[PDB]
Amino acid sequence: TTYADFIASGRTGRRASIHD
Amino acid sequence: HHHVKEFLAKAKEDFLKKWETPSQNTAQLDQFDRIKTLGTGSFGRVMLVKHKESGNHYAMKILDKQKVVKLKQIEHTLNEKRILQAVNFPFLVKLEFSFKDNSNLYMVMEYVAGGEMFSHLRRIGRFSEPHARFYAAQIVLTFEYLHSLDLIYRDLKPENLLIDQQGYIQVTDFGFAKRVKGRTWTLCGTPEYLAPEIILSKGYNKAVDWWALGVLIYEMAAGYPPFFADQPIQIYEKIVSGKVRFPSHFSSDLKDLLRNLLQVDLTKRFGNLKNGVNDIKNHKWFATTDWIAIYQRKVEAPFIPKFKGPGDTSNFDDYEEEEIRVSINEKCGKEFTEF
Repeated sequence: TTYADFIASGRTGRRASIHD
Repeated sequence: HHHVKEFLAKAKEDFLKKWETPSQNTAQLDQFDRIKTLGTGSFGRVMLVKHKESGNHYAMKILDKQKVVKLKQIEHTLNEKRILQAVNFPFLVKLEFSFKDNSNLYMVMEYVAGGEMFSHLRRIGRFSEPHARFYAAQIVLTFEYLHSLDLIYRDLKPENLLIDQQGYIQVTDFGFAKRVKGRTWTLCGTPEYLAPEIILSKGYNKAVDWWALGVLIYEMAAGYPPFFADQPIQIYEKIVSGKVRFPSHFSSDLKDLLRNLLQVDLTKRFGNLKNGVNDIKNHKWFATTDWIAIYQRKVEAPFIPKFKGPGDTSNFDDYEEEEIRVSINEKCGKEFTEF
């Protein structure tokens, strides 16, 4: 499921802001 | 409502006075006892502190001056403080004090013990539509307020939304906020929340905040963002394709609102049309929303964080603590003169 794919992904924790 | 229009004009006058003559140097470090780190970043951190003279708790953001300069974030940091000291709205975290010393910049914000929406959203999994709509309405009003002052926010995400004692939203982190008339170009934000025009380096305006609201509403209601992948580049590819799939449980009204906010075509995106924010406020998904009652905080919140004292940090994650160093030599004095 999409949810299972999200939860197995590397980006479920707090996400850093970026500047570039 | 001619009300809103006259509220906003008076709001702009108060804002402009403070914008033109900012407050500075309103406390000093030894007036606060530091208790616990609430969050970190590449050039600073936020600590829970207690003000000795009042006993009140605050969240103190501490920025290392040398690191801010090295990473070329002077203008962004000056933007943050100048904007924060000038704004006032029910759903914005308040700046209570600011000052600087030999090593650091300090912004002392009100403490919001309920923690980040992020933690609650990941724990619960997803919010029901009325629950998500309650928070979304607060963001709508807040962006209406900010954009009216020519401010662009540029970092909407659940990590930057704190839940207060009444269950209402408080927006924090004005690190990328900017006062701009016309176009701007800085690639900043969070990958999952970036509008297509930011990624494509074409110049962008406040419509990026409305795109971000679409992402936020989708993430609150689904439990995961509309565009995700293990690497930012793959996320960007998805964003610019603009193909969005919705969970089976999304209502028809929610899907239609999101198609209009997550519109890759700037010129067709809700919030950015002739009727501006009213296209969003008048949308069917918000038909049950009493906008005045929300502003006045008279709507019963769907969720109240459990509270065990001012100073409780249980709604926040643990971080590794470290010394606050203040050099005996002044660092970067000229760069931060106006702070």
